[PDB]
Amino acid sequence: SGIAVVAVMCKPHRCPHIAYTGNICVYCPGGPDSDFEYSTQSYTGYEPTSMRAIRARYDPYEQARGRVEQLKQLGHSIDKVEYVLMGGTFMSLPKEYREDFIVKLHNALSGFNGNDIDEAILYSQQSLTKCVGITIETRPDYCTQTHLDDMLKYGCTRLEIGVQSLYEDVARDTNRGHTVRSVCETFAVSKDAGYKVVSHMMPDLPNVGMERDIEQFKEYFENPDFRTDGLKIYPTLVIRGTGLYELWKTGRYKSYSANALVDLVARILALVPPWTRIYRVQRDIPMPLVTSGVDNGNLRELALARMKDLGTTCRDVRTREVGVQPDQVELIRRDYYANGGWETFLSYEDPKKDILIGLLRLRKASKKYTYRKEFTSQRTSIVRELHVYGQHQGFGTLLMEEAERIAKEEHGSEKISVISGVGVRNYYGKLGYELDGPYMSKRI
Amino acid sequence: ECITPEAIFIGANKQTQVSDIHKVKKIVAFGAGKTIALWDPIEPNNKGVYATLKGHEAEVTCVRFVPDSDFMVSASEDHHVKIWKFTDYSHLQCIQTIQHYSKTIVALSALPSLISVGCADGTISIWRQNIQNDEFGLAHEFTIKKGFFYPLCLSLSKVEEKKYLLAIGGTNVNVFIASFILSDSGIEKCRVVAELEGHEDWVKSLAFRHQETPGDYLLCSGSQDRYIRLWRIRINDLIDDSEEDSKKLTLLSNKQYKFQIDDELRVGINFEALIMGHDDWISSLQWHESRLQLLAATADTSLMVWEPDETSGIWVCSLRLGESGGFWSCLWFTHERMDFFLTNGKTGSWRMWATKDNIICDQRLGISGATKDVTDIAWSPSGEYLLATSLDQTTRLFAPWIYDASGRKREIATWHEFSRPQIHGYDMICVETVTDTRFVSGGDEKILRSFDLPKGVAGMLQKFVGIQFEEKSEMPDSATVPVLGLSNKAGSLLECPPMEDQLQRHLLWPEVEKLYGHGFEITCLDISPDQKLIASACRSNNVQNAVIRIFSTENWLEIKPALPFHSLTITRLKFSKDGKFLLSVCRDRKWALWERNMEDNTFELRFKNEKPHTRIIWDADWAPLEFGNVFVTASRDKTVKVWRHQKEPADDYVLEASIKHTKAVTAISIHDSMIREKILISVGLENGEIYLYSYTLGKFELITQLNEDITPADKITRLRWSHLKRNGKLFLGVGSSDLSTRIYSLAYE
Ligand SMILES: C[C@H]1O[C@@H](n2cnc3c(N)ncnc32)[C@H](O)[C@@H]1O
Ligand code: SF4
Repeated sequence: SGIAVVAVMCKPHRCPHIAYTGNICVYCPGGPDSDFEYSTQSYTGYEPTSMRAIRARYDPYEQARGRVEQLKQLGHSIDKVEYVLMGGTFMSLPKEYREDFIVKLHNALSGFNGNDIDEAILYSQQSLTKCVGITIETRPDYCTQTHLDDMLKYGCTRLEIGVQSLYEDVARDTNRGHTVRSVCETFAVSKDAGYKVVSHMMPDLPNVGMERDIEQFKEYFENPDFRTDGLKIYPTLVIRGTGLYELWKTGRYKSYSANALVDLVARILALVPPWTRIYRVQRDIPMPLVTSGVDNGNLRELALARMKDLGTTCRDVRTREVGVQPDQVELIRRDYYANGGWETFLSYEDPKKDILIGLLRLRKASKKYTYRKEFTSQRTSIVRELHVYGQHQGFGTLLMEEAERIAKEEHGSEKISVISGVGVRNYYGKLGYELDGPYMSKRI
Repeated sequence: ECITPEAIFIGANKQTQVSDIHKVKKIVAFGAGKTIALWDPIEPNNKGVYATLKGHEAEVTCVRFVPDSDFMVSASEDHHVKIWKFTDYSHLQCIQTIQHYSKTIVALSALPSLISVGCADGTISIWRQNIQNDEFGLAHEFTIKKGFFYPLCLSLSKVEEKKYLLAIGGTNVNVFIASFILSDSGIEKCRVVAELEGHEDWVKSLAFRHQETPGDYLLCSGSQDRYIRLWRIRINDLIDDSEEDSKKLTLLSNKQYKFQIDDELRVGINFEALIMGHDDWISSLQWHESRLQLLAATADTSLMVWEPDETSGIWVCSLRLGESGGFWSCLWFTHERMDFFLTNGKTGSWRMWATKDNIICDQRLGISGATKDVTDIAWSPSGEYLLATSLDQTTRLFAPWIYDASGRKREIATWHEFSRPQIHGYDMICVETVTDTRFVSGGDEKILRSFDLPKGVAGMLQKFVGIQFEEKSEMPDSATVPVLGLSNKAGSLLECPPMEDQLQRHLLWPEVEKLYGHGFEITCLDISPDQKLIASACRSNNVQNAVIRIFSTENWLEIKPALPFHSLTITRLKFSKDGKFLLSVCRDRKWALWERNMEDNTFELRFKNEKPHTRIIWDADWAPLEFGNVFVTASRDKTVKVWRHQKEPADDYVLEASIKHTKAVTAISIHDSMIREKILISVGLENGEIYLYSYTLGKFELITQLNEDITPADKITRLRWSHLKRNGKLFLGVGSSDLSTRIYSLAYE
């Protein structure tokens, strides 16, 4: 089996930082103020997801339903689907459009027909084709206390922030619109609300040279400010109508050769700690559109082969699973400090074959943060995801048995709380948990 | 009185029980936005929708006729349940509104003198009619399972004296059946007695068949696993006794449920049949009045009849028809010898089919409408059609049907939809016609579009409407959809206005030119009387972009200078009745006026003002040259002011008189000619009232207010009179925010 990934795009709109800056990001292609016909921001219209959107005319009930039943004409036999939103700055849209968007995302699985956001998720809880999560990408200045609890009502569990640089000059000179000391503060309120925080990083930006790229990513996992649970490596591509195309035209910006770039990402993956995953090493842009930058579309395996003859194994949690039988497994945990709280990473491992079975995240709720009403009347601890691959069945109930014993004793908590998605709310109701708002919690 | 409702263009909702049908008289009532529309599908004319019903402040969900009475029960998303009753023969009124349940209504069913309401927290209620008045008191409510069971559909029937059976369904894989005995005061012994397993997904629709055989009838249970499982309910002394020592290896799936209601009426429910197919989820279920067929509507735009054929026993698909989206509701009725097949899709349009003896189906003229709000209206410059655009990515063409296929004048002229020129994905804010063959439109987009009328429509506008088109060997044919881009490409013997599938793809108009210049999404536009200059303005909140841009309609380029007056965003532009002047009406509570160079097409700011009104101003319109240089201005401060060019001190305009209304006036218009030295002005305000006035030099006159039964139900967006005058009657084009587009006639000598 597995998890079905259905990607939808919202209405093509303008970012909200075009007003007070004067324009959008230097490297961003596409959008309404471009030459691509009827394309969402940061897209070209020639992508296999972005071609299903234009034929659907961005109708969320008809875009998602055509994608779901397409994947079962191939015969994947889907019953657990995780939505992901992309394109634009979805939380910058008007409030009466965003809530009606998410409602028809749920109606394509349940069959309920209505417009109340507070009632559509209740019908979606007893659905049989169920939603395990919704990924919504946004900007770091749109994760305030007003926006983070709107995502809890929508059913969102994972959110993605474009960081793309850890230097102050790069976020200024590329007209990014925020500061790097501001994104390290909104990571803290997001992880204490219970979200899986994934960030985006971009090598080969302007004015960041070859050597500055490797101390950029060494800092990203040594500093306890960031230490997130995921990355999407997006190397810089020069596109036709972008802002950096004129820098390529007048000879004031040149890119990497495709022997030093694959050497770079063979060193970046060497520093990846075992609690984070690398979703993408490059993005799906058809190479006839791109002028300079990445030549081919096979940078993933060319990076794994380049670290074969360096002796270094990429210990990535996207790489280290069954995809070879364990025959045995141990229980280990890892403890790191991330941006205000004590994160732990429980997993079942084999140190010989280097393969993972299950994993879990858990966080002590800090005191400088955590504005939520349910997490203030007493000292609580937040479990953030459970993710078991595939007897080989009781790995879920073992990770919940251990995360609860470690919360009463070592955290000293009176309540444990889950950020389970709507379709998987019934798996926790059997284990003694009860719903209180967005969370599925229990007094210890 | 003098006014007469001519045309209602309303579009249905996307719920699975928006519609029902009365049995004796044949009236289709379908929920459509906040209103309840009424339509008569059988008549020598077609007439479209004839009446709507007001009262709800959210969208209408459930509509059901109480069988064998004069009532109708309705439901919506404003937490309320309303009861209707016939007043004379084809109109209704509310007599009771339920103020309960604190949540929306998702399911509804009806019997004589008893209804049943299901709401979105797991509560199933029973309401009962008492004696001495038409009032529904509450009888009993219960809950299957508190946090886990949520209803979707309900149905109930009777057995032999007072005992009823109700069939609950929703959100799980089982079907719940309850029972209750009636009494003189209310009901009692209301409990759940059965629990029907067999399905794999949710149960979306279920209905009872009428009791043809006394003591034996059927039960259909459609579901979301694409299956349409059936049941069969028998009675006392016919129980098919079993489980005896000479047992029959009962195959525990057919386990033959059995219970008692009180003591003297006991039933037996077994499994009968099981049908695959349907290719997708099924929406609605219908039985027949006399025979033994069954109608099913699915979510992949299909509609098929199921019939038990002889010499096999099993069910087989006899009649299947239908040509994305889905069919939501469906109805059956026989009129003289044949039966009719009607259903609705995602465009808010009613498809209709006729057949003879279940062999040869053919098309039939259905009605259509919009699904979201209607924004702008533009009549033809000759005035025989109008382009009504909407907020649901569509644009319509509404025109009368006077001459038939032979050529005789029909004794009643009705209004229909002939073309649907554009389907491309934007919200379609504004539109304006330039010629009888070309028009200029624009939505929430930084550019404007320009379309040409094709020959396949020019052939049938000349035939059915009866209007002359010369020089027809030039304009191209019609394409279907923009697939390699977003602009429209280039790409007989009909006897009726077209069906829905021709309106979706075979009737779009080709685009001639796409013109640039603004950079933000368009609010409104207007064109000169001499068809030489088009002007437009876009949405902003800044002084740098509040510029009227004027384009010459020959080369479709910009005219050199800008027009930098306003600050927020301009809400109205109109040229004069000649080409001399040009006013602008903005959101910054002030207006401006611009005069023409007449040889370089340049504009200069002449006559400004800074505090005309208290609140902001919406609409403006000019007066004809027989009356003088006069324009009128409406505004948010519930007043309307008429101003005249007079120059005793200097060259400026000053107000003459005004009225104060109850609500904020949003749309005004002046008829293009005058009637016995008096001009005709019609106004419209923020919650559906339409007043029309007569004015003569500082004195208004309330002619009449339009009746509340035929008015729109939300704010008026535009008002435009027609240029043509036929049979001594005028024509007004009305567009509002209750999803409707209306046309009124007005005879006035
Ligand atoms: C919306 C996502 O797209 C990525 N993104 C934006 N522009 C480019 C480019 N030229 N090359 C690669 N990735 C890009 C951003 O880093 C952001 O994470
Ligand atoms: S990068 Fe993100 S924000 Fe900057 S422009 Fe492209 S999309 Fe908009």
